[PDB]
Amino acid sequence: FPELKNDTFLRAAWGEETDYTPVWCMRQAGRYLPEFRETRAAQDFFSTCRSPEACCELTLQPLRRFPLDAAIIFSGILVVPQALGMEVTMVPGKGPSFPEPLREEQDLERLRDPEVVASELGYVFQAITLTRQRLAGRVPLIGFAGAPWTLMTYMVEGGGSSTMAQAKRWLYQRPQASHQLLRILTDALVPYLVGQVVAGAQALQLFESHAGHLGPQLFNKFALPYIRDVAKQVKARLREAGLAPVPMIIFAKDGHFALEELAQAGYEVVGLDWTVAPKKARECVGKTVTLQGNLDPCALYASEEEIGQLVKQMLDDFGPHRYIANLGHGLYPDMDPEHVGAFVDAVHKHSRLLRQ
Amino acid sequence: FPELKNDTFLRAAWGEETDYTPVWCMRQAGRYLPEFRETRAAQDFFSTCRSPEACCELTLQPLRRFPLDAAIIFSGILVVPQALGMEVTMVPGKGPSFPEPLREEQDLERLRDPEVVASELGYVFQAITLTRQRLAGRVPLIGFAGAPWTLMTYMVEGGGSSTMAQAKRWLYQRPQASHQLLRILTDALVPYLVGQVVAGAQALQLFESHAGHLGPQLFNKFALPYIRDVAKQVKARLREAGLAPVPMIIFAKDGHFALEELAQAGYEVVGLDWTVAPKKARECVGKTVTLQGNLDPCALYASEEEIGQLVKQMLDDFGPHRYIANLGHGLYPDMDPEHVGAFVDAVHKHSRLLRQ
Ligand SMILES: Cc1c2[nH]c(c1CCC(=O)O)Cc1[nH]c(c(CCC(=O)O)c1C)Cc1[nH]c(c(CCC(=O)O)c1C)Cc1[nH]c(c(C)c1CCC(=O)O)C2
Ligand SMILES: Cc1c2[nH]c(c1CCC(=O)O)Cc1[nH]c(c(CCC(=O)O)c1C)Cc1[nH]c(c(CCC(=O)O)c1C)Cc1[nH]c(c(C)c1CCC(=O)O)C2
Repeated sequence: FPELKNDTFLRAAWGEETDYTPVWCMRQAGRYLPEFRETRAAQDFFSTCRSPEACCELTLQPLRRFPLDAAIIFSGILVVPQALGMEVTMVPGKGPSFPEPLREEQDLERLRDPEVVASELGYVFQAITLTRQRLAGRVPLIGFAGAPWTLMTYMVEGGGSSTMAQAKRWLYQRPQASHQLLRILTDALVPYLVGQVVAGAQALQLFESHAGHLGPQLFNKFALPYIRDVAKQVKARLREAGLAPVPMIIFAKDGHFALEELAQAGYEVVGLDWTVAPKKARECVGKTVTLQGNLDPCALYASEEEIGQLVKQMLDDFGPHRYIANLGHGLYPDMDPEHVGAFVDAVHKHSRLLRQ
Repeated sequence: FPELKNDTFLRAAWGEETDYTPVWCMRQAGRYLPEFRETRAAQDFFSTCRSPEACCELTLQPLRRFPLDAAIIFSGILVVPQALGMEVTMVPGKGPSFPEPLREEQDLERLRDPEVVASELGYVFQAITLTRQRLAGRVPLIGFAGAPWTLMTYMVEGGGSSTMAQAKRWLYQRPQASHQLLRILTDALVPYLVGQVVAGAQALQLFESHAGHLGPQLFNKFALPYIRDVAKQVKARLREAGLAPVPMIIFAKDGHFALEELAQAGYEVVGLDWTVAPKKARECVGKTVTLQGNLDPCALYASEEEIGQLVKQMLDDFGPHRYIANLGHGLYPDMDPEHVGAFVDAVHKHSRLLRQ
């Protein structure tokens, strides 16, 4: 692959000092860009995900507008449940759905052997290799997947939920079947994530988007072991294949209660939502791991000047070391691309001022 | 499409006698027009190129001022490298750039299959069809592209260069990879150029703008074969599609040394820069092909009276037959529209005096 030119994001992820603070935005390829809407209008979402050229194009679009310090491959988190044998539908103005969710233990019988899932996800690897080539070393390419618990929630609930009452009812009433499903997902995620790196991914982020519905006790029992296993096994397989392990990011949204554990879970970077004050986060995680985040995405509705001030304050709190700037969640569809650019520029400007 | 009303330019291109000498100007749609600046201020350059209505408007603007005998579609030469998978940026007051140029053989792997490029350039075809309809037969519409070597230079150098030292270093040190890249470009250019004619282009000009950096030996080895192949294949495909081939113009700027070869390269018209005396050019190319050119663009800084005299002398040198008037390169941004009109009127006036 082409040699990396701007590696600031990788150096930061590993905890090295850098000349400025690298920045990227979750959902940087998203509907807030008119050009994203134009490209997506041709196919449906899961069909777009299966076109390497379409994925590459959507990945590159934000970088043409903004000097972001990383690209993230365009794909879905639900590709993994899909590859395990569940049928997803994408609903107009309402979202993804599994019309036949898992609701009893016997339903696990209809899933694929997790060892074959990577083969079913060849299209993601194709998208990654293409994008890595087309980026031509400008910035690093991040691969991603959903964490085991979060994927379990979509598979059991059949979509999003305000309570995760059905998936939590599995944890309490069906602990064994829950651990079985969580192990299947882990065993599918490991080869998938390793394949992303084989294909050219230079960093990996695991999205535990539904962490917050668990308290500490359930998170430690049912989410954390599998978070840990994913990191440990992905690094093991990469080293055994003669490849370099990549920095791994764990993002547990609404996971304030788990930060101290997450810092010891074998991820280089711990991503933060906007509800955790940066200084408190730093106390929780300690002085090795890198923090990523965490501006309220809604702060981008403020004026460009206001965004600059909020960014300044955020960077003062995090300090210069062991930090990668981002939002505390993904960009929303009604956001102004010029305010995303304001965000990116302010991180670069103030992080330099903070050093010299 | 609407029937052509004024076909003087086409008759001249094919070497027929005409009542007067047709004229057009390279960059006639350009920044020297205040109205061009006004229209371009809304989008960036490559974005303007992707709007058929914007391209049509910019194409028509010069014809509203001057009775030019041809229109040339508003587009870029770098659209082809872009469609092959390279990222271009357009720099304020400095120009186009590929921040990730091709520098080793392995970099060729990140290009598209040349057979898919025409599909990526549908927006140019849309612009051409719209403009052809809107022109309503007033004058012929010229399509264009960059020649293989010239496109290679931008892809390897990453922009303009005073020496082409990097691209020439490919020719000398990487002849095979050079021929590979030049073949990719040829194979992309052929379907693109044919698509321009399908879309309504009535003539085609290939710009070998960087010919002069090569001597005769390298030009014959690396530029000429692909110039020749483009003409031969474009004409073949058009005839096989049941369409009429169009006159093709080869313009090798600073290509004095190659004129005799260019006259046998399968182009109806050989464009000339202002450094070649018209009578010497005619000796080089012989008596079949039509010559196009060649007034020093800077001559338009002279008074309207002086421009008339320089035009008279130029037309005396070329003689009435097998000639299309133009500048020896494109109009510069600080030029006076009234002096472009003086140029056009003087060609029409003196060419008529030269016949009767
Ligand atoms: C509608 C929807 C999709 N996918 C999803 C939804 C529902 C989200 C919700 O709860 O509101 C589910 C999803 N998508 C993503 C996540 C993880 C993020 C998180 O929740 O922490 C989850 C759980 C990130 C993503 N989503 C996407 C990526 C790929 C990277 C990128 O696009 O930048 C990631 C990591 C791409 C995607 N995927 C989808 C869209 C519309 C997009 C474009 C971005 C946007 O406008 O939202 C379909
Ligand atoms: C700045 C720039 C552009 N494009 C380019 C540059 C750098 C040129 C340089 O070396 O100084 C590159 C370019 N543009 C064109 C050529 C081929 C001409 C040649 O060099 O022989 C090349 C190599 C012709 C053209 N350039 C354009 C066309 C379309 C036809 C037309 O505009 O009349 C052609 C054939 C349009 C164009 N394209 C661009 C502008 C500003 C314009 C308007 C014309 C102007 O004021 O220069 C962007």
